[PDB]
Amino acid sequence: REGEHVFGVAHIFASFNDTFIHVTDLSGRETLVRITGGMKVKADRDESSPYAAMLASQDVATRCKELGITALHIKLRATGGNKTKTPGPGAQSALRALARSGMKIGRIEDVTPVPTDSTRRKGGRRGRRL
Amino acid sequence: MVLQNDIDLLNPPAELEKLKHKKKRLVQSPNSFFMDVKCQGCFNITTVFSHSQTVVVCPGCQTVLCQPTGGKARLTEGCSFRRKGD
Amino acid sequence: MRAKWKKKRMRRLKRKRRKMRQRSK
Amino acid sequence: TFKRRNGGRNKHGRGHVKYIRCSNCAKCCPKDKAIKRFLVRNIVEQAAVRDVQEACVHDGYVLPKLYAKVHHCVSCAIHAHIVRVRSRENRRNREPPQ
Amino acid sequence: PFTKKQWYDIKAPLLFTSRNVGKTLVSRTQGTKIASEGLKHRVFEVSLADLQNDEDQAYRKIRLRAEDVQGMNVLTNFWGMDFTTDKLRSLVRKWQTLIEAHVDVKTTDNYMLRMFAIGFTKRRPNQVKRTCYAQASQIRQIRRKMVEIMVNQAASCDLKELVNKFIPEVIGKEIEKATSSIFPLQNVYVRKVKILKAPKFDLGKLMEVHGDY
Amino acid sequence: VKLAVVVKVMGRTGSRGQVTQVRVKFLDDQNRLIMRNVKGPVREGDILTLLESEREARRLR
RNA sequence: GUGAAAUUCUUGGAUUUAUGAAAGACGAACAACUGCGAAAGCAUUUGCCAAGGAUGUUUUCAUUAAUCAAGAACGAAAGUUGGGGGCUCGAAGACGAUCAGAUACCGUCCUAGUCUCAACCAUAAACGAUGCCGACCAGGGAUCGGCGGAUGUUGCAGGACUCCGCCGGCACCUUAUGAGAAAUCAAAGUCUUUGGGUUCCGGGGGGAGUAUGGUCGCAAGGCUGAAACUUAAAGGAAUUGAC
Ligand SMILES: [K+]
Ligand SMILES: [Mg+2]
Ligand SMILES: [Mg+2]
Ligand SMILES: [Mg+2]
Ligand SMILES: [Mg+2]
Ligand SMILES: [Mg+2]
Ligand SMILES: [Mg+2]
Ligand SMILES: [Mg+2]
Ligand SMILES: [Mg+2]
Ligand SMILES: [Mg+2]
Ligand SMILES: [Mg+2]
Repeated sequence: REGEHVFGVAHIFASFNDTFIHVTDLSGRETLVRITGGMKVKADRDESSPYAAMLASQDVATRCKELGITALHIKLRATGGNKTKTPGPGAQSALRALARSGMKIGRIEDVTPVPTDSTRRKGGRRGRRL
Repeated sequence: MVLQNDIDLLNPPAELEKLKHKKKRLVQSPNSFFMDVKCQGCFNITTVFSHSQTVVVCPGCQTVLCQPTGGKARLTEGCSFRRKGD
Repeated sequence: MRAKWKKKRMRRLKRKRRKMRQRSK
Repeated sequence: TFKRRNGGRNKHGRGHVKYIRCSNCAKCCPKDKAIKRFLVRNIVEQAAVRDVQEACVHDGYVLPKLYAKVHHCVSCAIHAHIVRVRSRENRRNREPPQ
Repeated sequence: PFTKKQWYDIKAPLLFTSRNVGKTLVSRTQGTKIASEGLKHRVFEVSLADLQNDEDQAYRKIRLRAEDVQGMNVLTNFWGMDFTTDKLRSLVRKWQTLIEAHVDVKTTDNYMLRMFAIGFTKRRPNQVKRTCYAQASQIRQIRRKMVEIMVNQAASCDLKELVNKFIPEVIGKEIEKATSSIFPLQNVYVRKVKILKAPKFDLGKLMEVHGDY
Repeated sequence: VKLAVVVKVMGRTGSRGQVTQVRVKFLDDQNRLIMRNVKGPVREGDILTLLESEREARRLR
């Protein structure tokens, strides 16, 4: 009912190219709204910009009120695996707008997939020369 | 402790050689000794090496005296130790 | 000129000379 | 001309040491030679913590930290101002800053 | 998200303090998509802080498994207990020795599960040494002690008591104080538990650990 | 349309130094402090209008 | 994915989310001016098998030793012959992009290869660019292994911790009264006041590690290895400018 919060899970996936805001059930097998930063921009370079994540977060906030989702569990992650592990530029704004757009936040965790010891990273032994 | 210019190598201090390596003393001397371990009961005359290597016993109950270790043999808490010398 | 590539050129010359000598025995 | 006594690395008493990959260019660098840093930061920064405080469901939720050990090759570390070029006499100064 | 789907509510096991755990969706009845089969999500990640209403245990995570859907509820059961990345990354510090042990103990209910313990050496109050390391010949004895204590407290009655000794630190404290003859061993507890195999539904033993709904 | 009062000036920034980064607080809500940038001449105690109040900034831009 | 894009995937559902199984590779964090090994090299647990240094010793033999032509073991990576495996990455190749041009740097898909077993090769900036054994010659603190002593705490004689000392090791800091062309080195010192033992090895720069012979290898190649001719400098360390 009112006051008592119905909880969804926001699987924010902020790489250096895009920013996915994906709201699912506690199980994660459902899906409430899944919008990327590339939907709200008309150039595929600006997808990772903070403002695109801002717009996408605004849209997820608008969608998640009609079904009663009154609070979110945020599971922020990055590319992970054998690739880069720091979250992308749009990771914070996407969170911040959630706070600003009248949305309650539960527990915040980082679920970037870390390997105990990964496969070979691409680029070669000399690395990506510029 | 400027250098050996103040001390005499012929007659060095009697306590500084209590700490040097046995080979490196003025005259090489052992660091071990022999001790007559006395058990709680009788049969108190058994003689054992300080840096022993074999687990010695006693005629009475075999009264295990010492365990060999990397250094001095580990005498038990129940066995009393006194040393014999030249 | 890098000495590595000079060594590579020398190796190519050596193998070509060997082939030429094997041609006529 | 030998610029450094240790050769730029930290190897003594061993012959081989497995490499790592620079976090920026993915270039193989020996583990001891690579510039390693440990950065610990809030998930949300000061401009964000204020807006996330009231948005939190309960006040007892402590804000979570994040910890990352990153490795950089010499080129990436110098270009990213992680370590600068120091003077000849200040090169030997191994004291960390502050 | 559609006009279809049903808003079900999950029911945590009776062992915790609060049973209400969020809400879930399922397709109502469309065709072969049965609601009963479709709601076998069988995995729910919770913090154990909500299930105990205490915030200091937020580092934990409980994996619940939906066993039987009945009466608009889901009737979950224990399926695992893990850690958040925050706590694990906070614990591992330089100038320290990390000791990790794991065993594959078995319970009476034929619930094959794997247990992991993690421990760290503790500096003494008067310590000038800046490393506080341990010799491998000592960490091996610590690992043996960890394994034997794990298999000692386990290999007993049903998992009810096993999770009754998981939400508190009974295994961890026992390992901590059973190894003080070797090292102080600060910050010792069970890192994670993995359920290797479940016996069967067994059709009723689940209701012995659930309330009247 | 969230009018803000300049609270402190953080020195001229930018390629040419044309933009000046400042910290502001809202007249509707005094307690909220944001960082923005402004062209032209700006002194402390001034009142500045805007359109979007959600954009953030960085120190010494 | 990119500084920006395209080559590529996608309403047959790409990317993303949750569960589960399989496969191969890899062992994060802990990880250090720390350990072991003749070097190459070695990092998940447990059991087995043989080996090893150091320490302790009032145990034993009694010169049995050091270095070594010839002759032998081992020797990263790449490479070769077959069998398996074949995740990721990726020489060759193809395509997109940039560019006056791009057989390159940047993207994507990929073959041999990367993993393993049985055999070959015998090379690396295989570096401490510093052969091995022995003696002496400044100080200091830290650290690893063992041992001796003292010490007073542990939810516990012993273990953890503190203090002192000895032997052995990896290093580090200060300073010459030393050396050196200097950088610098506590050994690269004890050198015209020149001699402890022994092995290898250099004689201005090219031609050239080339020609040829010999020899090992399936091959790629390895070991040994010139001459004619040409040249007045090549080179090392430091200094002041310029960039
Ligand atoms: K370094
Ligand atoms: Mg130079
Ligand atoms: Mg060694
Ligand atoms: Mg090497
Ligand atoms: Mg110890
Ligand atoms: Mg590991
Ligand atoms: Mg070690
Ligand atoms: Mg020979
Ligand atoms: Mg050579
Ligand atoms: Mg010691
Ligand atoms: Mg000559």
